[PDB]
Amino acid sequence: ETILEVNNVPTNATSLMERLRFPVSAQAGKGELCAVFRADPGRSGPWQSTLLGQLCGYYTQWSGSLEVTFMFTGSFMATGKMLIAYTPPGGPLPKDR
Amino acid sequence: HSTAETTLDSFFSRAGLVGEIDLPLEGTTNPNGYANWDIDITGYAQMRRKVELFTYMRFDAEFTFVACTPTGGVVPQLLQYMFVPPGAPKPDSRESLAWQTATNPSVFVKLSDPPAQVSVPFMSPASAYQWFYDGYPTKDLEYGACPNNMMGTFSVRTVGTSKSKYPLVVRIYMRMKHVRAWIPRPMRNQNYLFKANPNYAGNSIKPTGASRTAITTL
Amino acid sequence: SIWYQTNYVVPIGAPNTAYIIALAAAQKNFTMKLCKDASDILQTGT
Amino acid sequence: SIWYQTNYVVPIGAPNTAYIIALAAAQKNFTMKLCKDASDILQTGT
Amino acid sequence: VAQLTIGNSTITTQEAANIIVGYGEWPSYCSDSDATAVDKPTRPDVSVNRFYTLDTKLWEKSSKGWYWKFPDVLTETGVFGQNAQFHYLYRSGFCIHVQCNASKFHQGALLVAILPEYVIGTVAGGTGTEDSHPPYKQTQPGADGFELQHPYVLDAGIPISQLTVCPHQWINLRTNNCATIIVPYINALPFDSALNHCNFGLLVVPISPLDYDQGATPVIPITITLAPMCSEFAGLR
Amino acid sequence: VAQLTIGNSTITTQEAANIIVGYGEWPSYCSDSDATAVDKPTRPDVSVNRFYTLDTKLWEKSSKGWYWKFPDVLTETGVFGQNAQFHYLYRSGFCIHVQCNASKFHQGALLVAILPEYVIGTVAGGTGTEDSHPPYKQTQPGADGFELQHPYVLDAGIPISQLTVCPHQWINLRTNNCATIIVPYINALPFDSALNHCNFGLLVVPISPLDYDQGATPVIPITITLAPMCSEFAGLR
Amino acid sequence: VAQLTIGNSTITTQEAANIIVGYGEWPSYCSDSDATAVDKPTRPDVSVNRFYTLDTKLWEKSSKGWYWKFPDVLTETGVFGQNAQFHYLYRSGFCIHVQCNASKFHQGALLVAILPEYVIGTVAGGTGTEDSHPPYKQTQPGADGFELQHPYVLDAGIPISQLTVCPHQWINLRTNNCATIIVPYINALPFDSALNHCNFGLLVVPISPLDYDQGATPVIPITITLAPMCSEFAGLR
Repeated sequence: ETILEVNNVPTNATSLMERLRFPVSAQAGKGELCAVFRADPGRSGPWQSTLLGQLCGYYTQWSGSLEVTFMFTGSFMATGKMLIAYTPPGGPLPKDR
Repeated sequence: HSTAETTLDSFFSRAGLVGEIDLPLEGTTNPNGYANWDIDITGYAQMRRKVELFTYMRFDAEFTFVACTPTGGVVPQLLQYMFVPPGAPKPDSRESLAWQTATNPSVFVKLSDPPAQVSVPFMSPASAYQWFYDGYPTKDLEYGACPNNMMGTFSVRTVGTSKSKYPLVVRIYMRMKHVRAWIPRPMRNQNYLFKANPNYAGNSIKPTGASRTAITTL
Repeated sequence: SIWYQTNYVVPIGAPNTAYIIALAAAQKNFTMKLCKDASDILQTGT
Repeated sequence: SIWYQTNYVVPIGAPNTAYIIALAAAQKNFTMKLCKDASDILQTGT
Repeated sequence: VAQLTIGNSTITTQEAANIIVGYGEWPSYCSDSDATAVDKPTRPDVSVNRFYTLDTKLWEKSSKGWYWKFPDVLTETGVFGQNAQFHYLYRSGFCIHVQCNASKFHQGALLVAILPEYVIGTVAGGTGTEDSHPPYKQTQPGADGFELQHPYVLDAGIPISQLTVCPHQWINLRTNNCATIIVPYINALPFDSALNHCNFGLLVVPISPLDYDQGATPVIPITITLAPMCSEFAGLR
Repeated sequence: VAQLTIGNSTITTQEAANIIVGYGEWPSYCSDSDATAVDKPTRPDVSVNRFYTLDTKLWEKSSKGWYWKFPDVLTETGVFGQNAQFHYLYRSGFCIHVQCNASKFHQGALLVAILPEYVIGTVAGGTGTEDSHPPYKQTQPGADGFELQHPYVLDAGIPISQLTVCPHQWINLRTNNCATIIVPYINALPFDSALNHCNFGLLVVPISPLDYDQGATPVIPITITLAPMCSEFAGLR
Repeated sequence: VAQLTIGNSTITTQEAANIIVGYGEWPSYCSDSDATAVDKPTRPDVSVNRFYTLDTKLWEKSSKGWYWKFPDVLTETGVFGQNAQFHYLYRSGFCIHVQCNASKFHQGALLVAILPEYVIGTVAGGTGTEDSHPPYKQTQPGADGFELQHPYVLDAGIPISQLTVCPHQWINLRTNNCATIIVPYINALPFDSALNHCNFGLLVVPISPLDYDQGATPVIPITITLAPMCSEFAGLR
């Protein structure tokens, strides 16, 4: 397992460390979409940060099952529910939660 | 799908161009119809990044010498490639008694003949080469530099007392075989500054890979 | 896609915003075929 | 020493600050030798 | 980390967290009796059995929730969309897998559930005087789903406070993200239409509102990936 | 609560949480062949096998992370510092144990890892034109460690996004604090110098930034305690 | 979800979380020797063995903590209040169960414990010059408990920093809520008064202050439910 830079938005030099994690907070209301990315271990995107990704670049084609893990680093007193959902090839990102 | 293309030997095989000697009839570079090439497997650009995936490596190499004229022409010129085992002194003149010393394996071949190839065993006096050395080999800055990792030195030259008759270009290809790697380390993600250390642009730090607009917009 | 099933809930005294780290990796049944030395990070002569 | 490996992460709606309680105790292999009645809290006549 | 690979698809999902098998039954084919007795229904095992990954929906501090309708959702994109369109009768089980990419600095909870015969009901005008049966947008919201307007009554006067009485699974950010549900074919008919009648609906509502201290990506992506378990069709057109 | 006591030291650490044994090997002594064949290397079991507790580092909302270099870190303070100084050759395994004292009202995550042959690389001037090999402060930062200047590239153009490919362990405040790693002797030589070549480096970076609602002690102390497993030396000076 | 039903009462408590049995002993009746040898004490198994649910206390961002005194707390409300009043001698074990209804958007930690012979001590005037033994309000605070004035010294110069040395159980909101403790009869006498001497006290203090981002119900209800295990009485009046 290697850190997937799902939050691969800040490009600034002294912020690159933020690309390692995305946030969740009070401002967000139920239903709100938090984040979203593709299952593309090869291609450019958030996967390029992972060792997996970087190795694929040294290869032309591939196939297999993947395994993303999500670690909540918030307070201990923090609670709530997040809904992670995978949509196989085709079916665009679900309209709403 | 056979997981064989993902082995170590199938990853590090393939003869790559690591050296290109040049013996112009007249000019600047190598004005003596000979030149000394230090075996450096980083002669192949993308090789550094690769091998540097590990901390310890062990391997042998098969070097191949494809020599011709700058035009790509074949000519009746006899050459002598010599190998300087790390520890023996290298030639300095077009007839330093160096090319004479037997303990320095030489291999004569004409350009007529197909490429010349030979195998260099795992040299190092250590258990394995090591791309990283966090210390100093017990004025000057000798950090990160690991001594015993020197594979040797090839010394190309046109056989004979006098200079060559035509201009020559010797390309050196090396394929490493029987590889063993150890201690996998993160994959380089900042351009390389020197062949020496792992220094990088201390401000020009870019993100490991491309970036997007918002984390919600794909 | 990751969605907010419920709002973020915290008591008085705790950080009203947290972060989530993501860790990927392929499963056992992964393959790779054909080699391609595509590498933008290349070795440069001092 | 306890260090912040990552920043504190919380969603909108939760306390943007929490607390950590610490609980100590000796393990099974603990010893004590020699008695010393050092006690600053002493009995006082009404 | 361990990526499952069933088809020309390869999702890098967790090793094997907890999956709720619907109504306690693995979707299967069929004994030897149906709405077709001298019509042996071909069972697409070809490209009809791979991973489909719907366009990730973005969860905001305000998302009311979303829903999709099966089998409709896929009759759109896919070779399973090819089948559902060129075939008359249909019977197929499923297996949805909703993932959530967020950081330990976010927080929320999603209730993900399967509700058979999910009949919508719009406002009925505005206050309640118009027998306007919901649009063709709410009855079959393609592969991009549709948002709930009244999450509390699931858009059908039923309280979400009780939705857990269906095959469901929670997704509390501080505890997980991926959630799985294996749906078996649920119908009052062996073989039913795969274009007009939607065997059920998949709901995914934020019960505990998404939130993050200011400065974190405010939208957490919910990725719904699904796999058609035991497709079955009869008579092509 | 259960305090381990191996030496004139007594750390009151947790009963027995999870410890990651490095590269899957317990540090051991040696078969019967080395860089010394007619030189039986004395194996310090005396005071060279006790608990050392480095000066706790303070974690701020802004700490970029820290790192130590073994065996250097201890050649300083300790009788193990006595050995590493008065001896020529050296071989020794380890066992680091990083603890974090914080409250349930704080939050963060530390990635703690061991990286063999950790070669630093400063700015290389400022923009990138100076072959200035890092100071004797970054190559051997004594027992007080040193801070990362560019955490993202671990000060050596390697992405921390992949550091987990080393013996590592996470320390997410909301889930734990103490983390342990048993390092075996990793070198391309049986017996190497214990004063010039640092077999490896211990990194400890805040991947999820430390944080606390205003009013809580803003600095959480990270206490690194380590124990030299199977020390070995040859020829005194 | 699984509701326990022992009596004309029915609490819908969790299935079976973790309960701390006090001093490792299940409250029992008695061998065949007591403060009554020719007086066989009737053992109320009737309505003296049901569930009592004390008036829920409200936890604020500022609650200093509360405490109740057994057996007093119930000699008030209940048929167990009938017994404790019309009987001379008494011996009875217990079983407290403290529940906390809060959301995943709140946070806190309660230390719940049982402290035998819990003798209070007010301010002793103001600064410390008045042998004023606490009111009849602090010695027997009925079924509505009483608040601590000096939580740090538990109102008796003893540090709460060490209260865990008693039968206790934690209630960290982000991890649970219900906590249980089975108390056995602890006394220096087989049969003691059930009206003047309170065998012990139940404390419940907020060690980690309650908190919630603004907008959530600020008061979390703490529901204490208890069941008299093995009541025993002698001679009615």
